[PDB]
Amino acid sequence: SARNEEDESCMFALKLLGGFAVPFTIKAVIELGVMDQLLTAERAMSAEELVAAAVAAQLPRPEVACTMVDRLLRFLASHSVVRCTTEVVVGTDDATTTTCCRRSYAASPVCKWFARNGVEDSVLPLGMMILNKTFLDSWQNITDAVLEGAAPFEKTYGMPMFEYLSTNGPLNTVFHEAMANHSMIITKKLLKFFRGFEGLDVLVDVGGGNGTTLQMIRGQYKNMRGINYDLPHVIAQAAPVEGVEHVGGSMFDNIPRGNAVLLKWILHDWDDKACIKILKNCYTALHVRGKVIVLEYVVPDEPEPTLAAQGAFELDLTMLVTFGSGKERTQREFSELAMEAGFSREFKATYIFANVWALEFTK
Amino acid sequence: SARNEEDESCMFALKLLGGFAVPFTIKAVIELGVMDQLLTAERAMSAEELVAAAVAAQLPRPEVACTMVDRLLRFLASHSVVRCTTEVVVGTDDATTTTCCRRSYAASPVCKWFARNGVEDSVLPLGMMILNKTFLDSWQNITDAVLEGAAPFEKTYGMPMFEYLSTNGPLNTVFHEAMANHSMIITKKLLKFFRGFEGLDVLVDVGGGNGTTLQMIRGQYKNMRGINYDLPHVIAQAAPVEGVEHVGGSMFDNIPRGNAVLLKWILHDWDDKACIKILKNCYTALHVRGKVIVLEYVVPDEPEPTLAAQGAFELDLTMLVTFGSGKERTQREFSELAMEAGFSREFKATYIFANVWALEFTK
Ligand SMILES: NC(=O)c1ccc[n+]([C@@H]2O[C@H](COP(=O)([O-])OP(=O)(O)OC[C@H]3O[C@@H](n4cnc5c(N)ncnc54)[C@H](O)[C@@H]3O)[C@@H](O)[C@H]2O)c1
Ligand SMILES: NC(=O)c1ccc[n+]([C@@H]2O[C@H](COP(=O)([O-])OP(=O)(O)OC[C@H]3O[C@@H](n4cnc5c(N)ncnc54)[C@H](O)[C@@H]3O)[C@@H](O)[C@H]2O)c1
Ligand SMILES: Oc1ccc(/C=C/c2cc(O)cc(O)c2)cc1
Ligand SMILES: Oc1ccc(/C=C/c2cc(O)cc(O)c2)cc1
Ligand SMILES: [Cl-]
Ligand SMILES: [Cl-]
Ligand SMILES: [Cl-]
Repeated sequence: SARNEEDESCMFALKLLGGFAVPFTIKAVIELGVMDQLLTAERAMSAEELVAAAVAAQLPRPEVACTMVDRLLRFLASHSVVRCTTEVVVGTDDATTTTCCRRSYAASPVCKWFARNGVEDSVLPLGMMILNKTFLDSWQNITDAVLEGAAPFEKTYGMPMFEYLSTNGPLNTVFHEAMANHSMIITKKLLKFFRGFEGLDVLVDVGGGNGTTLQMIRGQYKNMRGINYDLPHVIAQAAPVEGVEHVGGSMFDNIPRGNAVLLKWILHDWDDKACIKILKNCYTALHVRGKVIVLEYVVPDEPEPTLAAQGAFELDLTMLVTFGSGKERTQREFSELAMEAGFSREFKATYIFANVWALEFTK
Repeated sequence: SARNEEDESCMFALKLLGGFAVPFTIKAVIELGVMDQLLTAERAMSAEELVAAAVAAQLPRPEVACTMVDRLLRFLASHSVVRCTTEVVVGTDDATTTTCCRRSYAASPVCKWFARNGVEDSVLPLGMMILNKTFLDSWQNITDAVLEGAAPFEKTYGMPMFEYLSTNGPLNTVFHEAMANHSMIITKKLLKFFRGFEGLDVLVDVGGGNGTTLQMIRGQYKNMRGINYDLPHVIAQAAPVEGVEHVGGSMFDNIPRGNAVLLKWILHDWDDKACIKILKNCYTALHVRGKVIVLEYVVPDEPEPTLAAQGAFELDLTMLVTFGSGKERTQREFSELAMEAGFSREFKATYIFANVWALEFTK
């Protein structure tokens, strides 16, 4: 009992230190093409069967590849990421790590989110960014960054992340593909569950990229016109989109005038002082009865041990790593920034999807 | 609800991809000195108090340091690693990330396992190895290593781990300190929970280092003599230990004669053929009724979703990453190695601590 408490404590400590193993194993199973074979399978498949289906090339050590994949999948099975069944081996099977016993694996429902197909909703492009080595290396440098009051990313690479992307075309692509993926999913869910675009004549999308988000919204709200507001080098590359003015500039200088401003994953990149500048520009830009629509996660008031709360605090540490002073906020924190920027004590919150809320502040 | 099912599924997918954040956060809290302040505190302490207690040097941006630490500990609290209490701030406090509310933190029981200073009951040296950048970087190269049937470490660094350690003095130290730490903990638990040293006249300790393990065992069993059998260059550096003879040699060539041979975390580094060679050298070194004592994890016959099983399969993946063909084994697998090496069909297993079993095979 006391023996067992000591034992359980030590095992929990080791579990806490080893949490990187699941993500890194999933990454390999995806990259090998094995996850996609699980996703299109009609039945449970052995590691040998999955390797044969995923990998076109002749392998130099095919049995060793098979036994390594078996071990990767066994581990994922113990975490319920895949389903496993075990059958007795008749004869010799060198493609299982256990001579006696052959495992076959099937996808769990969660695995659809790892689809490379793209056809239904997947978060694989976002996951490619989450586990990108460039970004992961920053997490090893938190200590020194904290002692300097700096972003771990900047301590690691010597410049802010957004500048770094200008210097690294491949990472720039990873980052933009991740953002576009998350944006597509959230915009679809917004159109299903959120009613705050009703009645709007003009929506200003800050960071609107090539105008795809506005295009999708305008598709549900045919009367609405859009202002796609983004940096000049972005706006330069945007093709014409029906009903949308592409406008270049900086949101710290000015925001175009409209009936609502959309801020999707913008404010969490910035400290309070910077957020108040943005929101003051929103305030001055809006017409009366106008709204800022903020699409962000919302951290709870206290550190609750729920899946949703842990997710929000994990994004907070991602913002800490990436930006230092970027951060996730509580509902109260968002309201306080809004009030500092001049908005009224009128607050709407609508839950959208995957920890994202739509928060609305009104002039 | 199909909506809520889809939402939970997606959040779960993201949780699975992000599991590295907790280990990296724990590493930073340890490195900063904050964890050791939690361990010695008399009461809950704010991030500001903890940074003041942990960091003697003046910081360039001390308020930013404190808010970052607050965010690291808030995340850990959401994972039950520390306890958190929240009190209303009177005045203005800019060393909490939430200006309304100041959190204070206290160690949970698990935190004692992260203690510095080589203290009683810590796995910190082992943890240093677990989260070492050189060793972690191999986990990014699993896909390509599988395709070649190679160890990820060897794919990453261009040679096996044991060879590479010879060329990297800091990493060699990290490795040996980790092994020594785990050995110390397990040896103390053995002396508490394991019977099998009783009646032994001579115990051979393969990989016995400087003879510390045999020294501890002799502490309890005064009439037992020890042979410390390690690589010649390790033996060269071992100071005399009463009742222990230091002997240099390859365990692949032979093993010194004794009443028992101890193999701790040896077999799991090696494939079946290499294990059978070691155990056959053990068999020749023993007389009838001599024993091999194997200290290893034991993986279950099916991938059970337990804390214990997940820990054993995680070590299996560590072996895959480090050695490729090193692996964790089932009880059946260990029995089948012993019988191949000539041992009798006579098998004892005693659970020790932190997933380690003592398995005994008899000649
Ligand atoms: N970061 C801080 O510590 C902090 C604190 C207070 C205020 N600020 C304000 O933020 C500035 C930092 O930015 P900068 O000087 O490089 O200016 P900038 O206008 O070039 O903006 C830099 C970043 O802002 C974002 N951005 C700007 N306009 C945007 C738009 N229309 N759509 C989408 N994203 C847009 C982009 O991500 C870009 O990389 C400070 O100089 C100050 O004005 C910063
Ligand atoms: N896979 C195998 O069967 C295998 C592997 C390596 C060496 N060997 C044989 O061993 C002989 C010597 O070759 P080598 O010098 O390259 O091997 P070695 O003696 O260096 O042994 C290889 C590894 O075994 C471990 N080791 C060896 N003896 C040990 C001991 N007493 N205590 C703890 N760890 C120990 C070390 O990690 C070492 O790096 C050769 O005959 C070789 O073929 C066989
Ligand atoms: O939780 C844990 C995580 C990792 C480890 C590693 C152990 C280990 C043991 C060896 O003999 C060699 C090695 O290179 C690594 C143990 C426990
Ligand atoms: O589960 C998740 C893990 C990581 C992320 C990262 C989001 C993100 C958002 C930004 O606006 C900028 C950025 O650099 C990163 C989101 C979800
Ligand atoms: Cl092969
Ligand atoms: Cl520009
Ligand atoms: Cl400061």
